[PDB]
Amino acid sequence: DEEPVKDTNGNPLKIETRYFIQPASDNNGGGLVPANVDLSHLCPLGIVRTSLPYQPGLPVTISTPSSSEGNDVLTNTNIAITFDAPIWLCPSSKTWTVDSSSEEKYIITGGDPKSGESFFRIEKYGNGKNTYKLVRYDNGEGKSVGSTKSLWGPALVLNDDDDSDENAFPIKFREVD
Amino acid sequence: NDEEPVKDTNGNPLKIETRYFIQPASDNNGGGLVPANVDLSHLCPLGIVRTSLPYQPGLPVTISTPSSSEGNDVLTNTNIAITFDAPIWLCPSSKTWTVDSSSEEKYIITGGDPKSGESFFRIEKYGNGKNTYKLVRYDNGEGKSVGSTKSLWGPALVLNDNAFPIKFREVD
Amino acid sequence: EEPVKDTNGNPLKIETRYFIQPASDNNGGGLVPANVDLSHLCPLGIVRTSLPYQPGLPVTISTPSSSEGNDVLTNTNIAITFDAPIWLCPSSKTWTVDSSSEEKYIITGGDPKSGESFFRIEKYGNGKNTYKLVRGEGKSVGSTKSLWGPALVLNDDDDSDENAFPIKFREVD
Amino acid sequence: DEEPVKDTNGNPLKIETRYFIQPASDNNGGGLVPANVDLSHLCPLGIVRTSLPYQPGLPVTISTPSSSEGNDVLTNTNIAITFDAPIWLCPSSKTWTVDSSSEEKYIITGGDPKSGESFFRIEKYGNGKNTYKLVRYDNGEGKSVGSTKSLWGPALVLNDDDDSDENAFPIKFREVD
Ligand code: CLA
Ligand code: CLA
Ligand code: CLA
Ligand code: CLA
Repeated sequence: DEEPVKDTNGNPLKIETRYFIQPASDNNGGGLVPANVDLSHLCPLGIVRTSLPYQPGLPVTISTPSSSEGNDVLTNTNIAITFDAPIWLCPSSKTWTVDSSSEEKYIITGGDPKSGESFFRIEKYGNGKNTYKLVRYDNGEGKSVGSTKSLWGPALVLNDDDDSDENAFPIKFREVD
Repeated sequence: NDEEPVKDTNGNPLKIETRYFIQPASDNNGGGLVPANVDLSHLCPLGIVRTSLPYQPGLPVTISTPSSSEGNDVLTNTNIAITFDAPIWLCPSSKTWTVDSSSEEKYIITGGDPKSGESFFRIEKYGNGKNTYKLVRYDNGEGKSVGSTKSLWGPALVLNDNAFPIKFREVD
Repeated sequence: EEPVKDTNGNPLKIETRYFIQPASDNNGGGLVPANVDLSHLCPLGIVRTSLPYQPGLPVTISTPSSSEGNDVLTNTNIAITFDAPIWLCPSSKTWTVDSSSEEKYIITGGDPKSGESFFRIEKYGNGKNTYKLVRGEGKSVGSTKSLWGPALVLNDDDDSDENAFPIKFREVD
Repeated sequence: DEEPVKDTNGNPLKIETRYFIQPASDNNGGGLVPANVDLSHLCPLGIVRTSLPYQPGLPVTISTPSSSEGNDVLTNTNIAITFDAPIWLCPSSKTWTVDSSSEEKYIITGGDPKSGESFFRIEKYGNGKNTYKLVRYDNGEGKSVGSTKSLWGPALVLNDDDDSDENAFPIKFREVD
């Protein structure tokens, strides 16, 4: 719970800083971007892995509840992920959160920055360096963020647990300058 | 006062909780009024636009009467609420018309509370044409009528800061 | 070769706007242009709208033969073309079978004068003014689940009204 | 002419090589991408400067009609530009050409890289290193590629002249590793 998260260059992640959250896994597409999960709703937005190979993803900024790391972002700690964008087609926030009414638990936008529903934790994934997985604790239980088939491709969804990395969607943080 | 029954294209009095297409008075170009984005900055909520396809009737609405319980006739000059009727909705808000108070155009949009003063309009006779009306809203004192402006897909209803004449066509 | 009839029992005339509407148990409305998948926006497929009161997009009918008056008779090569004041794709509003793909989607952009877009309208079941499309005449037009909903597709080597998409024509005015 | 076109790293451009064609005028946006120019047609596609800050643009590969200078690309020489993508929503080709039928003379996709109607010329552009501009040839006169306001943003159009860089949309080429 004390090992600071690092970007693709091995440097410590910092808040108020832009990063591309890119799949560490299957290198046959691009980064994570907003997109609707299905044709039932266009808002709020889900999180997909773009199929276009050199599209980096839409940048995010990592926020922190209590000044206890100055600007640093530590592992197994409460953080909030917010897409950074000059344009937003939905009347809700860009902060990540979970769709509880979704009977599939898609990771969606619209979450509240300071609220606890938008809380996620970054854990080390497997053994690759600077590689991680995301995990949320809805009501005490720990579940890792995975992915599932959606309209536009694989969309981030909450798994039933965090017992093993097997179902986790591995990610890396690439600094945007 | 003055409060007479609003009538549909067949001259029949309007009934609450009944589907009607709201269509522009003159059957010139386009079809009925439908939900559509007004610009490229937002998908939701939705504006009210006249479709340019000539045989599209428009998306039906139901009318509810806020301040009244007096039979099932909709009357002119009486607060009423307008709600689109559809089996599906792509936005995370209601199908009720209201005013986009915070837009320099005062677009009429979806997502209002059918029981809040925000979503109340009054139907008044328009010009000569029989069974022709206009929608009017009161910020409270003085009333402004619903007109239109050009938007992404076509004319979009806006609160006039002439009115956009409409008629009601019973569904089926 | 008896006349195809609309919902009023009137025979269809060529170059007259008609709504093609699903002659079956009714969840949705008429046939309209829509994209079949996320791989292409153009050309367009034929999809049944899920909205209750959407008539469908209008279509006109044309005949390769020019000696049967203006009557659109059953079992006679005809060309179905969407009628609209605007079109967002480079090709034609005429229906045709996507020669190549799996489900042989019926698509837009055909040549009303080419035999590539000729269809046949024939009686469907022992009903009233209910038909189907076939393609001299042998493959029946059925449907299959697509992006927006049922999309028209040509069926394999069969015409029996078991896997055919039931339709009625409603005159527009 | 004989001089080589250089990418952002000052290296010579090569054929069959993916590059991002990025605007050199501002930092108020991202690279060049396919987008429809107006609501009248979805296909073919125009070339628009995306407003999203970190979108690099959709890669393009450069081709030479002639089988002369191997895989080299030199200024003042005839070349065709073609988008590179595993997905394409329009029937037509990914090759750039001029829409001679529009009053705006929008640069659109669907051209024939082998036909002279898709050929363009990369020439130097005023201030800054490795900065260029594109010019097309009517017959005897050159017309630089500029841009005009379109539905989704600045769209490339064929200018009137090439008397100055004044109305030319400057670009640079960034190799897509
Ligand atoms: C509100 C609805 C919404 C929807 C529908 C989408 C949908 C999509 N976005 Mg997201 N996005 C949104 C809001 C939305 N976005 C917002 C508010 C932002 C902040 C501005 C972004 C930022 C963003 C980024 C940074 C990226 C995406 C990308 C994508 C695409 C990912 C799948 C893919 O790789 O296909 C492969 C790609 C294609 C088939 C070409 C897509 C062309 C798009 C731009 C327009 C399509 C137009 C038209 C409506 C076609 C759909 C028809 C419909 C019937 C299916 C997908 C089309 C990624 C992408 O690939 O963009 C091009 C990407 O890199 N989006
Ligand atoms: C979520 C956002 C949303 C948006 C973007 C729209 C947008 C639109 N709607 Mg509304 N609608 C919505 C939600 C939405 N709708 C909901 C929730 C309902 C209830 C279920 C409806 C019910 C509805 C009806 C009943 C009707 C409309 C119609 C229309 C069109 C009116 C303008 C016109 O006449 O063009 C003329 C038509 C065209 C140019 C062809 C239509 C093309 C559409 C289907 C797709 C465009 C997407 C394209 C691939 C990407 C380009 C996007 C552009 C901004 C660059 C316009 C495209 C009218 C229409 O004509 O529909 C076809 C109409 O009759 N809508
Ligand atoms: C070029 C691409 C294209 C595409 C993708 C579509 C797609 C669609 N059309 Mg078709 N259409 C087109 C061209 C196109 N059209 C042309 C050129 C014409 C002639 C002008 C028409 C005429 C037409 C008619 C007359 C009708 C359709 C309708 C429909 C809808 C049928 C499914 C349904 O019942 O949902 C029900 C409706 C909804 C789920 C809400 C959708 C509202 C539409 C208007 C806009 C959606 C925009 C949204 C932001 C797209 C993003 C998707 C995301 C995955 C990227 C579907 C959305 C039917 C319809 O229901 O229209 C509303 C209908 O009646 N279209
Ligand atoms: C077929 C029609 C088509 C159309 C309509 C577009 C349209 C667009 N493309 Mg292009 N594109 C296409 C085909 C198409 N594309 C193809 C075949 C490819 C190769 C696969 C691409 C590859 C591509 C790339 C690589 C990129 C684009 C981008 C964009 C956007 C640039 C403007 C901008 O900066 O907005 C700023 C962004 C927004 C307003 C939010 C993005 C919304 C997108 C994802 C969906 C829009 C559909 C929406 C439901 C309907 C409109 C609603 C209205 C209220 C806005 C614009 C939305 C750029 C972009 O910004 O992508 C996200 C970009 O980087 N496109």
